[PDB]
Amino acid sequence: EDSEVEIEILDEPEQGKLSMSDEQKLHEFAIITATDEAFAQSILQDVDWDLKKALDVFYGSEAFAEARSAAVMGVMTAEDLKGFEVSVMSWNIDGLDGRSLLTRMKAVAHIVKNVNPDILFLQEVVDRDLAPIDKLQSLYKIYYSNKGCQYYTAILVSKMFDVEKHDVIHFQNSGMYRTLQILEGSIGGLKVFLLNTHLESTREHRPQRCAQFGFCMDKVREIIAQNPGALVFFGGDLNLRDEEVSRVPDGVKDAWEAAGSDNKTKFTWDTFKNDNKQGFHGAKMRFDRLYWSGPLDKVKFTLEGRQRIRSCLCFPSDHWAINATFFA
Amino acid sequence: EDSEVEIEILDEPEQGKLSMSDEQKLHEFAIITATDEAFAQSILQDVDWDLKKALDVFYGSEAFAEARSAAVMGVMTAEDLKGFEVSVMSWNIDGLDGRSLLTRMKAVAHIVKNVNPDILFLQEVVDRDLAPIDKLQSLYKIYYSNKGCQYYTAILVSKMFDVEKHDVIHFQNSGMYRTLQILEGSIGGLKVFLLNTHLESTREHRPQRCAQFGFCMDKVREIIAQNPGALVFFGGDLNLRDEEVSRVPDGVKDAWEAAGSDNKTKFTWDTFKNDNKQGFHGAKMRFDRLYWSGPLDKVKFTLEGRQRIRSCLCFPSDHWAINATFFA
Repeated sequence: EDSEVEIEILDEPEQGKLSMSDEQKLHEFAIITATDEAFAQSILQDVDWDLKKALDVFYGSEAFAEARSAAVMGVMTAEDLKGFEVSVMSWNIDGLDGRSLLTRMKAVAHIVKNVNPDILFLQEVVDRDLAPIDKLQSLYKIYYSNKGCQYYTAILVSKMFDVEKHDVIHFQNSGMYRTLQILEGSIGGLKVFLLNTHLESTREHRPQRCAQFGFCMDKVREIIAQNPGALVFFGGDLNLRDEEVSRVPDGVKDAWEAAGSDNKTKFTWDTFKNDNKQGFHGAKMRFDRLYWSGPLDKVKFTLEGRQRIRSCLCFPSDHWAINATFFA
Repeated sequence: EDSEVEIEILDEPEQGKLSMSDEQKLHEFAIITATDEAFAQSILQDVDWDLKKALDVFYGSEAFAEARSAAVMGVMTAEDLKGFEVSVMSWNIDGLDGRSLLTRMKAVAHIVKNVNPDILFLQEVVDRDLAPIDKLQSLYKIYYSNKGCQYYTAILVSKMFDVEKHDVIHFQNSGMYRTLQILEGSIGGLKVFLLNTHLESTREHRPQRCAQFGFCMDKVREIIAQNPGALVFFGGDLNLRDEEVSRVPDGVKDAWEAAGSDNKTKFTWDTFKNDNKQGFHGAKMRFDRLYWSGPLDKVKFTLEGRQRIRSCLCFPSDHWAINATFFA
């Protein structure tokens, strides 16, 4: 009635066709799609030889975009990125500890200068005795998440890093002024996003922390979806226990894990080894972490700030710093 | 051995807990997530009360981003877009038909001026007798896909439309010079993408056409993923039979379908009604189509160019023009 009516081809066989074997199906798929039987094999051995499905998969499924491109057609760029490295360092410097704060901050600046990372995340930065950190502005552009607060986070980037924008999202479920600090910029023609945070502290605050984390991973997903080819770095002091870590988006990896999960570099807050804080029993955690996405696939991972300061016999922080170098 | 060691809370109950009923599970989920039992209900009645799963879903699943945002936090913009309308017209003007080409083109320009669309897609534009179409530059910015070819497509936009870029992708599987024409720009503060194409003609070329279509839908998916809040319009003469249409991405809708699937406006190439071409038997198809994505959810859909020209007794084209108005 209101169905479409097909054009007549006068010299065409006057009857269409209408079950099938397997090779029959491979040939059929090959003819319909104008692809080969070898490629037909692939799809046909994944949906239990459901041909009618396999067509819909080839044309409509998101997995086969590549194939479709190849069928129709026959930013960086591997060879530019080979020979490129970028280092990211993250450190909770425990500014809330007033004991030897100045000496410790000087130690921090010294260590940063020695390690010389391109990108640095700091947590627990306080206004008091901040001078030696501010002195780093000769090497870095410094961005504070929330100056005027008891404590806050910071992102320091090499001067080659062009900064497009600086955003701070205040977690409303946080009773500790915690934020997500986002720096958007670039290194040469490579777009880079930096996400620094200090998730809610202590085991009890698991519900707040786990909510913040998945929320941060949502933001990461958006950035990746909207900026293909971009380098995305997210992390800091996440205060995570291993069973708290929820599903991370595809293409996102933990730096310490991708470096080979070395036990020697696992724990970033170790009461057995760092005596800045003392309990009756030792405690140790991988609180500080770094995730990334982008066109760099290899990573080297070390800990820093592990040497006792000599003038005051303590460590720069109760945290070890994490240092990851990404390359291709 | 190399497991994390948890901090001791001295005044904490010295034994964790360890099966469950349903209300027990709702309460448990509520306490762990710091959410309510009413919300717990939702997730818990979707994974057959699989609590351990439901946690992973709440924190890690992409569906619950909203919830997570609400848990952590507590561009256009509805009220700006109410009162906003945009019209898109698509017409295969059959420039390859030399019969009364000039008179027909004048009719085309006249009809375009009468309908006055903000955006116009043209297919089968030829160099010969192009003058009255070029005259439209007083009202429109005109972009030709492939001038210097036997025939090509065009996109005409209102002068309020700011054009950021113009791309033409040549289909390599095409023996008919077919392309995907992409115009990226904006109307005020609203980003707009326009995708115009003339997919491979005739039923036989189904494999080429169906490949081109899914490929075009891949490009649409990318644009949507990378530009949230943007208006995306894709279509033209797609030469589609109904059973050829593969899965369209979420958020993409057929304009004629969203307008209510009116039989009165269904067929755009009707040999029973348009005698510019004559066969022994009539034929009719919905060859010409328009899909869209974006913050406009309502659409009105009409056909144009349905009146016989009086000086030469033919229609401007063997195609009817499609005209869709999008609003909120």
